[PDB]
Amino acid sequence: EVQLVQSGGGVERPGGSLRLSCAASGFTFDDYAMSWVRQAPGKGLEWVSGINWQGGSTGYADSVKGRVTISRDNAKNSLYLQMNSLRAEDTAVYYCAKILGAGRGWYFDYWGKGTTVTVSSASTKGPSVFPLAPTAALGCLVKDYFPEPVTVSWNSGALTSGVHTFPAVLQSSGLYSLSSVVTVPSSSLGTQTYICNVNHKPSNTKVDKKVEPK
Amino acid sequence: SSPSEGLCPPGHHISEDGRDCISCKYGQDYSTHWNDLLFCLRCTRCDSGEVELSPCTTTRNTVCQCEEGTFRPEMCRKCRTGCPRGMDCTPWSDIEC
Amino acid sequence: SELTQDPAVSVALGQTVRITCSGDSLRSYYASWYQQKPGQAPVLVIYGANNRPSGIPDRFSGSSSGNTASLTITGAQAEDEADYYCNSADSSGNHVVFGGGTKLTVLGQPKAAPSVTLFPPSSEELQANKATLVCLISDFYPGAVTVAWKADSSPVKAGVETTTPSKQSNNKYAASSYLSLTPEQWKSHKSYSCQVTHEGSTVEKTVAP
Repeated sequence: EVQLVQSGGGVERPGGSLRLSCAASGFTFDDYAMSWVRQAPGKGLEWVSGINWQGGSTGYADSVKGRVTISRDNAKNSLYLQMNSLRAEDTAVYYCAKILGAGRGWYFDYWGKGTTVTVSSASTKGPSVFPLAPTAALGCLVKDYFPEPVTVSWNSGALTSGVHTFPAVLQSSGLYSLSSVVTVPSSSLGTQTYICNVNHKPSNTKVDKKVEPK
Repeated sequence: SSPSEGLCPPGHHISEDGRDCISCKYGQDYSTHWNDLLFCLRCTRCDSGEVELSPCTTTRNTVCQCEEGTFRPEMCRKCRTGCPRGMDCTPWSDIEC
Repeated sequence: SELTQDPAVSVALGQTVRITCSGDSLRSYYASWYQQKPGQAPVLVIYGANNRPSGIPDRFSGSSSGNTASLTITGAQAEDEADYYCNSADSSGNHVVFGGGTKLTVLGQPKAAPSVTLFPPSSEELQANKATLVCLISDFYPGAVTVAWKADSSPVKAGVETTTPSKQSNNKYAASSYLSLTPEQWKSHKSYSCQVTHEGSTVEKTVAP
């Protein structure tokens, strides 16, 4: 049976170059057409480029035309996509896919595991933690940090009940932000101290923010 | 409008009663010949390997042409690269040897 | 170009569902469907006419009338809660085009209304000349919600960031939404609203300067 090995999960700055490579085994490769098809984080599939069995026909989605290039080496059962001048919107997972026929087409009967490509303007940044003052509900806004991930805890890790950390959202600025919100009794606001522990290891940051009632 | 000799003209199918020539819907269905049929035949839709050489009219069904590097009535085939011993690929013919 | 399919549908286990994909080029190019279980390579389901690769269930069936293709699952089992996209060539013939995808949920747990909590900007942030509203949603099933922001009465698209729903310990979903604004934009309006449309019904929370 068919096998397809992608590779090269790359982090790259905008305007930079990658060369996604796909190798294929377990079927005659030069009998069949190929194509790259992507998908940005949790937002629908998108066709990138197509190639003919021989290498003649080559199709490119308007969103990439002129920027990327497609080519196969039937001698090495390989298919590439050179990327040039990346865009922040090229942030996607990229699947090399076998088109069912010999001609250039839209029936991808096989899909590689897909390589992840990340394009970010931003550089490493520590978070700016703001407290979310107040059964009461308080928390910590872990605003503007790069890259992923970050560890949130409470009272030196001594509290694990009522704790909820939400997955971080990449902003249009390219800097992540998340919230952790804990639920506590109304009586606790007079007898207990509430500090969150935010540790961002990629930037070597440890911030302990006190949450006091406004 | 009116069925000549029990038959409706190309691009039409006769009505249920027998008195009217209803026209085929362009893009949807067609008829090629003088006929007393109850419906027009639906247009052929193109498969992957193919492009729409002539779009489907009312008098004419759709022509799907095999793409660059293949040829044809069920699926586009890959062209024979070389010839056998002692002996050009088009969108409708293999290589001739 | 662009063929539009509903972003979210549902079925009760053992029932039938038809996912339709609509686009003025599906008048002259056969469709084709894929299935994408969360964090797998899409898996081809029904290519054109109505033929299915070896290995995909009988249950599945592709159809076409006019400018609409339609994937149809009979007796949808548990192992069908996945994303199904469609594709054809574009209007011409050179490009390929994918449907916006449909989140097909298979009904396991009974339906749950979302739990909204909205936070106005903290004084510390405003002192740094910043302002961020935080709208936190949880405990909803099925996991597909429309989050909207309002300035008094007017829809606000700019400054908004939102996450894609995810399964909690309770199997229900949760999502977060953020509105970044200048403190001058914060004071210029009477009220700011976070509106969560789930299964039609919308839950609204409001905060004021």
